[PDB]
Amino acid sequence: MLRVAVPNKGALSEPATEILAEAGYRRRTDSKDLTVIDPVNNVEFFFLRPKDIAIYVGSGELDFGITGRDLVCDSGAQVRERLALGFGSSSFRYAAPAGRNWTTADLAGMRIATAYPNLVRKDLATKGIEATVIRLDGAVEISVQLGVADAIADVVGSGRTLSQHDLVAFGEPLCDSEAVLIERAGTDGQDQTEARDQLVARVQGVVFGQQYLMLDYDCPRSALKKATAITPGLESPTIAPLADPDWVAIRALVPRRDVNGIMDELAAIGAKAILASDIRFCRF
Amino acid sequence: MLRVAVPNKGALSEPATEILAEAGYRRRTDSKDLTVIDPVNNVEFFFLRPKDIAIYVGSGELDFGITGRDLVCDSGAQVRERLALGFGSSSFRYAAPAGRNWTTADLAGMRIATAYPNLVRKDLATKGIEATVIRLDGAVEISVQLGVADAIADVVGSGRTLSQHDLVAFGEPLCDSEAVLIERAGTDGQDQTEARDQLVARVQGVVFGQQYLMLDYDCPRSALKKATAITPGLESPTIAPLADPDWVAIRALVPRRDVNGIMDELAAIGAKAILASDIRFCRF
Amino acid sequence: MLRVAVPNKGALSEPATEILAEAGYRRRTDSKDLTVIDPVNNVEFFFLRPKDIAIYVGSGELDFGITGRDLVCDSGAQVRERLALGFGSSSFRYAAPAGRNWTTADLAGMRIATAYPNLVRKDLATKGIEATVIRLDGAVEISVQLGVADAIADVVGSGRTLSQHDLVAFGEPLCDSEAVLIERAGTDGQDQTEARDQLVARVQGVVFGQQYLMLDYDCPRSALKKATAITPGLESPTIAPLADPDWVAIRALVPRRDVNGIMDELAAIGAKAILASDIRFCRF
Amino acid sequence: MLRVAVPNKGALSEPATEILAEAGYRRRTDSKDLTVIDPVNNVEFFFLRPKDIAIYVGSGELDFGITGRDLVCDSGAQVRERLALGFGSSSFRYAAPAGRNWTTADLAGMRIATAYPNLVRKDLATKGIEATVIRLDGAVEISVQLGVADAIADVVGSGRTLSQHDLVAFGEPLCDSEAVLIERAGTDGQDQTEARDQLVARVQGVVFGQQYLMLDYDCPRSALKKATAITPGLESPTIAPLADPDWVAIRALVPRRDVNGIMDELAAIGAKAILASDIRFCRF
Amino acid sequence: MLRVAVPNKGALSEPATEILAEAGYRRRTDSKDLTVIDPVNNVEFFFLRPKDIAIYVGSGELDFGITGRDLVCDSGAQVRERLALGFGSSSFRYAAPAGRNWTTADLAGMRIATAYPNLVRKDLATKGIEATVIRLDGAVEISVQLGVADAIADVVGSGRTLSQHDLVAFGEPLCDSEAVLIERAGTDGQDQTEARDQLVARVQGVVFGQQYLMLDYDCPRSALKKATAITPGLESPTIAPLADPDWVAIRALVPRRDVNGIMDELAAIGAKAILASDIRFCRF
Amino acid sequence: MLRVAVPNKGALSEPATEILAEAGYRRRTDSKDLTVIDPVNNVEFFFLRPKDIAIYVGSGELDFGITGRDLVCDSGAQVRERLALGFGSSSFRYAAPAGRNWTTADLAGMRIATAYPNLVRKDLATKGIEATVIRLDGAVEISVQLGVADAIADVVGSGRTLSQHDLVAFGEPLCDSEAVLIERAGTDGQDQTEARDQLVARVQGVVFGQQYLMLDYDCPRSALKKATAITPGLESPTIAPLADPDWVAIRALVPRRDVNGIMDELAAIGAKAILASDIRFCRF
Ligand SMILES: N[C@@H](Cc1cccs1)C(=O)O
Ligand SMILES: N[C@@H](Cc1cccs1)C(=O)O
Ligand SMILES: N[C@@H](Cc1cccs1)C(=O)O
Ligand SMILES: N[C@@H](Cc1cccs1)C(=O)O
Ligand SMILES: N[C@@H](Cc1cccs1)C(=O)O
Ligand SMILES: N[C@@H](Cc1cccs1)C(=O)O
Repeated sequence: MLRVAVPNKGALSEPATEILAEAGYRRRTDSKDLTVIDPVNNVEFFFLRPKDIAIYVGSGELDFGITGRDLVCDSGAQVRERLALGFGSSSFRYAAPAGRNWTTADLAGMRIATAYPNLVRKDLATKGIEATVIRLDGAVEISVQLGVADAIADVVGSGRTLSQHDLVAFGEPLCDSEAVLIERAGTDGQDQTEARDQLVARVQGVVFGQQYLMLDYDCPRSALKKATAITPGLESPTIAPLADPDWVAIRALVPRRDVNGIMDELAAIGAKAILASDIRFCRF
Repeated sequence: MLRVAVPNKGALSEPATEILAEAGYRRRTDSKDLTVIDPVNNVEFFFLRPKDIAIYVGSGELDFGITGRDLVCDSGAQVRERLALGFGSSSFRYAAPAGRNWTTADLAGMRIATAYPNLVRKDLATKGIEATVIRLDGAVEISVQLGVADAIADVVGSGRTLSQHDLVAFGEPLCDSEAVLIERAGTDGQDQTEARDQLVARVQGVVFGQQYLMLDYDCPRSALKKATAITPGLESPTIAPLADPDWVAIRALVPRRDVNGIMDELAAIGAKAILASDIRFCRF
Repeated sequence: MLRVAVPNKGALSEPATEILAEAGYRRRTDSKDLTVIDPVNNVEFFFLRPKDIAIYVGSGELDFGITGRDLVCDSGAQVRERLALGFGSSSFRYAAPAGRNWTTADLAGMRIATAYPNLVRKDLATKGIEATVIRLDGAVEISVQLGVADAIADVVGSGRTLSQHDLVAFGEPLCDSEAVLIERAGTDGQDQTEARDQLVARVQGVVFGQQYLMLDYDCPRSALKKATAITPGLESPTIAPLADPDWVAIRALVPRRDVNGIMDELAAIGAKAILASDIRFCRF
Repeated sequence: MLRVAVPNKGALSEPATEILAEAGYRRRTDSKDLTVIDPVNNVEFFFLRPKDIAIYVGSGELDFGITGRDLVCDSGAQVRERLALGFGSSSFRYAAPAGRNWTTADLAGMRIATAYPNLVRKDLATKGIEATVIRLDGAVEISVQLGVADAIADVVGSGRTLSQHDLVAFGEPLCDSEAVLIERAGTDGQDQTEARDQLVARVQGVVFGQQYLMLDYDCPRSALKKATAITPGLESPTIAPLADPDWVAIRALVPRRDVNGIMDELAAIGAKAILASDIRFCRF
Repeated sequence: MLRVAVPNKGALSEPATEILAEAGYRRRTDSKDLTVIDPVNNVEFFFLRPKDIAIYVGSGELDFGITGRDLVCDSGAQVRERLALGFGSSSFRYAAPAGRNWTTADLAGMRIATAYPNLVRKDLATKGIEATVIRLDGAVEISVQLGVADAIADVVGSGRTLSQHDLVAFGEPLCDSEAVLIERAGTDGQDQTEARDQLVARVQGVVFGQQYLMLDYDCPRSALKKATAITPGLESPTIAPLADPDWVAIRALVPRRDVNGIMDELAAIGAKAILASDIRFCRF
Repeated sequence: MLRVAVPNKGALSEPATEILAEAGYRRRTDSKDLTVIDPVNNVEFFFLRPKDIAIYVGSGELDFGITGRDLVCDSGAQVRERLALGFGSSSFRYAAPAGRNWTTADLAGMRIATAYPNLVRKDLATKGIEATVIRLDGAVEISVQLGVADAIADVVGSGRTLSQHDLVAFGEPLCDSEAVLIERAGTDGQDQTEARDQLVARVQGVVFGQQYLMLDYDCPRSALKKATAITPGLESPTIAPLADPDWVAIRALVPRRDVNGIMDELAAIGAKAILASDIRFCRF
């Protein structure tokens, strides 16, 4: 029996449930209750505060959790990062009032406000800089105008929040906010390592599969050799006859980021009825 | 022209609309209005109180409805149950205050509170027990603490509601709450039996299809005979060549409940890029 | 870099975002913010008032927009209508109090209230009729009871709003409300015509694809010739062997509106496990 | 320690809590939890389904409840109606399809649908009429169009629901829906009758007080005798000097329904700065 | 029977209903339905689109309405403004991109976007300036960035919307947005002028009363002459004895804007227990 | 110009705004924006995270804030507590799994989870106990079941959260959660101490006033001496004649907690029409 922590609120909550459903796990009946038991797969899901999930995996009885990479950095927990999940990512920056030409060495001896004080203290220490790091609960950008800090450190999305408070980012970026699957650092026994590997393999099937689309298209046999070079697939394109003996249908996986270039090439050699559909799971 | 009753509220409402959409019927424009007309399919949908749907089908002009099995038991209506739909299911139990070792024969001469008094009276009568059944509108669990009843009878989900009021279930379970497609018990004419059968066949396509996934995978020709035995499909696996002449692609339906065992077997004999995707409709 | 206007509210807003996602464009992170930048595809999306989108495309810097056809008629903007999108459609009618036998020539010299005064004035002028057209902001049906107009002109959905105010429609219908992709009437340069055509082709892939389903079914080789005539596909049916040498699997696109007739024919000649699945994109 | 049932939902819920607050009882912290304990006043409040409150008072351990008069009629409970509360009132009528000249004797042998079957059966029996009364859970007006009943019986607010389904009311009105304070029919002991009377007196202070306004106005001593006859107050007007020796200020309770006529009379005899303010509690 | 138009949505809707309730009119049962009938006071209330209310009063059958002053300016309706209501007020300004030193004469021949085109055209014409005024449905501030206009004209609240789009206001302010009670310009008959005056007098009682507070305080008789000069009241302070013969209690209306200065003066001469309470109605 | 921090969310937010409105300060226009400027009173209000308000007052530029007493204890800020506000109060307890007879000395060397780690560490240190205090973001009660802690420390409301997780409180209570007005520990200048004192006096007027009701009643002159002893008021009862020379009206403040006992005594000596009304402000 495995126990998995899922964010119960915020930007990571819906895509975390979506990726667990695509891996075949029982979805949450309604947002009211806070555990979901999966008797088929032998897993229990707990819906917890996002900033706490790393502590529950690192110090508690949870085998796995989904949370942001910056929250793992800030927590001090000793856990394994098994997979980057492909959502929630955003840079983490220092920032200070615009029009002042701020640089990293200006931070020495200043007051820096953040919701991630352990992350920031470790970053400054590696760069050999000492400063006063002030813990806040959230929404730190207003703290400069209000006189609590000289500068801030926060997740920056597209700069809306920095711009709306006349702040500009500077310095090297810190630990980012991409969603990750984390695992407790342990060994336990043999009959537990197997059950753990099964979950990682299933989540990995979604993480990998979601990078591709299936192309299906009708192709003249005369353009077949060209078509095969344009869509070589993960192993090799599938080729099946049509009723019309001068034609075939071809099936091949293609990366989502390549799809529009690929289709233009196929049209130019005679391909017709080019279909593209989402992949939600693929065990390579 | 057919008339179909759909629950307008509660746990059955969204999955009932979802199953009707997957059968190809026009979905509700917005939750405000309470009828949807489908000119293409020649069907009108009425969104009604769930506890009333069995009476509208049994005594009214509706040909079909979707409702819970326990609500059909409680209604006294004479209707046909054509399909179990695969959602909404939960046990229906007697319960009484914890720590008292309650048994079914303890009910004789007691006061029993329930929102389903006809269901409970028929159940007691079959077991040869007489008691005072008190009709309540809902949320019956608090009625013991408040002195209206000695015991209750209700849908139990996972026991959250029983536990939160210090109640424990006992006795044989009663008529459960699984969602069902019900039909009016009739004959009408010939030109009406045909239109009725068409709807049942389409809903059945969803009920059956939703139990499977399509597996698509690349396989070495040397492991082909093993692969065929692992995924025999509904009739027989589809086999198509790849461009690489030492390989094929195989397509076969597999039950959702078997999928993870199946994939492990395929990987161990050489299969690569194992894809799995939802089936939403299949006419066997 | 292209700029595209999307309705931010109302009946057109969700299906407009859905069609842009199926064409492969980055979906809106949350309904709070009002621009979404797509660095991959090199497009910026602006979420604007629906009644204003035609003016932003016609007079502003936007290359494209999605809006209702009646709003383009009312705006006076000079834009190209490139695609009808297949949603949001509804008739646009004159209406007047029930039980009075109203005809178009009764409008001469009357007061007509509408939220689309330019559309109505142009319609009357073409028919050679003069009247006083009163601009209102919305919900015009109550304006007769309240004495501001003798008749109205409005989008009629199914007549709920007309019926609920005792109004009946008359006369030839006006410019309807179907959703359309509009483009700025221009030429600009060469490197801009190409980027524009790419977007139209991708949206067209969704508009075309969404009219079909993929049928997949197992078929005896003895019924193969009949099967090919029943599902001829967009080019020609795909045919692949099963493991069982007396059988094949057939794949063919079929129009959604034909699907249930088609499947009945296939069952009657021996076809088994008839699958149907949505198409979300097809470049013909 | 007293126990009081308050509707947890619907049209009676907010004004019931408002009247209990004005009587000085602790208000509900938030709509989530379902009991509120008042240690000061020694009362516990339970927030229950409105249709069940009469059964909890009549058969359970609750001393008091607030509910509709029609729900008491339908419940069959033996409880005392102590106060009419002055809100929630509406007529209860039979109704049948418009344009048919329906009368009470037309009900004999017909099918009548209602959410209050015990109320309706008792009403028919008193009039010497037999019919088939069909219990429905709610929203009964659509049941005629759908073929379950020939006529209905329901609370009619202003006829919106009857009109929107082409129904017209007929016959003598039944038990109405005015909110009432009900009490368990009992005697218990001496130390319980006292605590019960205290609550009734406090609620009665609100019910009585809310029928009046306090008038405060400056008046010339020459118009004093006229003023006293216009506002005689509950006992006699209060009269106090102003600094200016030719003037006084007068205070008197006046019924809300009389206030505007009263003020016009006072202005016409010289009164100035006529103030009116709500009364929320008055023990006569 | 009078008919009154109330905004059904937006910033004016709640304070408009609040002022009508304090004048003693029946409040809206729930936001669903769109008329409220007051049989006691013989008035019917219609809840309409705010931008349309001036047209319903000016051209329709409504006797009164509550709307913004700028909406009356933009409508072209001929109505009487009877009372300024004391809420909703905000300036109406031209604005253009920051850092450009814009002045009113820069508008000549430019494109100006606004939701109030008739208001703006009349303002420009009075100043002897010609320009192209572009009607938009709302949210006009983004129209400069998007290339539809050179400048805008809009209600400015505190400049949040101008600042968030890098716009700065210039020129003389236009017709503002303060809420007003408007009346149809007419004469009708005698028995209608009376009913109209009654409503204006009652609303005026709230508009006037809401500018004051009632002060009630205990005062030594030795400081009485000073106290009378500090709070002279609307006519003259009320003076009543306390039980203690060296003391009195004084009651006087004071303007809300003066209250804190007044109380400081009273404390310094010996006044104790200084009470202040809201006035909701006063007929002077 | 003063700056005041108000909680923007949670249980303290609405009563904090209510108490500031009753002191005469401008209320927040809508929950969207996060500052409100009061030009009349010369105060700016900032709506901030509750757990941060003590840091903004202690280290920032804010003169005042409203927050919980436990949050001041946990923050380490050096601020003055000027007033207890009379809402939000609740005990703060240690707790551990039920049925184990837990005592304070059992905490030594254990793991204790809390959202208020500084408060808990200082409490343990004063009692001479060492333990491992684990910071969590919220909802700490589940942390025992999940293996992160042996015991917890949290605000307990009525024990719902402890009971729902099978925890029981033990030991002496810690710093509680009552709402307080806090002030920055400073001196600044002379012209700033005055403006600060004015705000404290106005909030104190609400805190004091809200503990009383005004009684107004008609009394026979023969029962006057008894009446004066029953309601002596804050200074002495107000006495005014009625028109009827055998009667007077009496006005006196009485504590809310005494009111029902007082009224019973007044009725028994002949008092009639006993009115009671809320006090929202009183400067003693
Ligand atoms: N044969 C193609 C498509 C696939 C069929 C089955 C799995 S992948 C490929 O390898 O990409
Ligand atoms: N031939 C495979 C897969 C299918 C293709 C078409 C329908 S089912 C089977 O029977 O399971
Ligand atoms: N060959 C079939 C099905 C398709 C396969 C690939 C594209 S369309 C057809 O043309 O309809
Ligand atoms: N004396 C007046 C007003 C009141 C003063 C106190 C109670 S009622 C009356 O009897 O109406
Ligand atoms: N006599 C005082 C207070 C009032 C008593 C009644 C009306 S106004 C004044 O004129 O202000
Ligand atoms: N004179 C009474 C009532 C009051 C009148 C004015 C202030 S307090 C008292 O001191 O309680």
